[PDB]
Amino acid sequence: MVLEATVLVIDNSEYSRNGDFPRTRFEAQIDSVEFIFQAKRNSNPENTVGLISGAGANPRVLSTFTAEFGKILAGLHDTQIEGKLHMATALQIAQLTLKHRQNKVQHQRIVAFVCSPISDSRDELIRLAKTLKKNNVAVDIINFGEIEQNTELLDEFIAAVNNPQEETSHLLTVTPGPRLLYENIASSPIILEEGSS
Amino acid sequence: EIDTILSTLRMEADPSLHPLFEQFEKFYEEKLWFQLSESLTKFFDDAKSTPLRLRLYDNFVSKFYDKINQLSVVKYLLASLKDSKDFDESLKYLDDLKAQFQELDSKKQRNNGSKDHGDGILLIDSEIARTYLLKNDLVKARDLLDDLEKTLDKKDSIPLRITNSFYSTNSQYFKFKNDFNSFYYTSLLYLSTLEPSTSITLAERQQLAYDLSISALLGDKIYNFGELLHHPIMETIVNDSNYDWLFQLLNALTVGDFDKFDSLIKVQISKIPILAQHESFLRQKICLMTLIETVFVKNIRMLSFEDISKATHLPKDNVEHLVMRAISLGLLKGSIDQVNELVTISWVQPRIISGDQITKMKDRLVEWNDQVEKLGKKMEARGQSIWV
Repeated sequence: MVLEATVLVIDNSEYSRNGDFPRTRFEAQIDSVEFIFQAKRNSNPENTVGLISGAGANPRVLSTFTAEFGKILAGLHDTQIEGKLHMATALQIAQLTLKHRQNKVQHQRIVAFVCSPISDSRDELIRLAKTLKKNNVAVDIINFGEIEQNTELLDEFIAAVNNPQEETSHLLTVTPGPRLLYENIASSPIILEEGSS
Repeated sequence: EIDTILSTLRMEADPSLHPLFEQFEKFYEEKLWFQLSESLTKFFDDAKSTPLRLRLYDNFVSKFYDKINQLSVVKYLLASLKDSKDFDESLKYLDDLKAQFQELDSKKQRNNGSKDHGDGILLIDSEIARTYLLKNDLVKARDLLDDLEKTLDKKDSIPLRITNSFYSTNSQYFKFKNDFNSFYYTSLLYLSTLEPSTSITLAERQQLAYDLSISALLGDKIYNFGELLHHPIMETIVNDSNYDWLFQLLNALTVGDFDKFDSLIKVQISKIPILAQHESFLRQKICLMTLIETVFVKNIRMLSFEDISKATHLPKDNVEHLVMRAISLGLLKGSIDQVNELVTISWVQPRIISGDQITKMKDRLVEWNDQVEKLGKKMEARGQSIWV
């Protein structure tokens, strides 16, 4: 919707050279960032985007909240590929970034790309899910990692967050065949979202 | 296209390597090329010196260079050419593959914009140095080794994998001149920083275990003997016939029993001539060890030539010749008194510290602790009034 500050988490892994999305899954997620930034922007021009990575043994803040697409971009360049995204730490980093905003009116949202079958515990991330919704933070888990076979740990996570709250958690599973990531993300709800109070 | 060639190699392969072969077909199609990296490693472990390997990699190398990890592709090639016995084959293959990489990175590094290909140049280059050491060209190899080293230093971080390849060129060079001490030190550097990953066999480890022990016995200043027994290389290789008596020598050196070392070496010196041509050294080596070690374990730092005579089983003439060698080597520094029949030692070299040694030093700290406390009790009591 509108009036919403979004940390997008881009997944960085050794599964991001895959040909399951052309040319590789890393470069597809690059385009994906740009489209979501502009969408939010043209609904209302007070919205901001932060960007964090998974590369590293621990994720890292590359950019805090800015209204510049181009600052977000210098980061993606700077960042590697060789780390692994651990959701538990990535979430916790996104929340701290969320306690710094252009205006404090703005809601709290996480968008998380997944290119890594989750290797974190289920149980660890149930505790964290209950941590988010107190603050009014919802997490949209764009899943395209567990289409390489892995059971849906995520069903539990999206559900725990979900409650009366006008920021809503969403589960989008992307088509395994080649068909361009960003397109599919862009055509699914990200501004055509609704509340759930 | 490639689907056909994988299939002809497969038919020719052993049914041992068949289930592993299959995975290459499936993964390529599904385009899940991380599980592709896992399958190649798995395949290569038990088929290192099969001729299907080199043929198979040729197919894959031409197709991907940046659709699987740069680190992963080059290390496959290095293990291959070690096992390749035609060295000419090795030198050629390497130069063409490196060039490709050099051209590749002008365009690819920026397009992907998160992937570097200049880490690959080094991985290759280390092997080019190794290949000359196979054709026995020392000059050519030395030139590449000074350059490899300066590059290493320029980066502000190194992968394990690069510095491993660097210690490998180094090791083979030093053992050709037949320099013992230089070899030993290098090998320690290589062993520690090594990958968990097995792409090194039991054979290699055991060969290095045999060289490192030769080096320490036939050395002249290596008292890091205990380090081999408290480091996996030599501790777990004990079980073959060779590595019972070899292990023991090293155990003998530490405790300083001259009888045990002597007895075992007489039997074994015939069989292995590397020990046999350095015999003067080998026999004196244990004598040097006991001489430095007596000083350490005593509080004071002076020994009679009578004590030394007993401990090494040497006459009084040869006790003096032994201290003079030892100093020359740089184990001990001090003074020699022939007219008081003392050696007054003034510095002893550091060495590693084991459990026993820990307690020895601990005890001496206890006395000096007391001396500080009570001397400080006397100073409190005088000019108790004046402390303004």
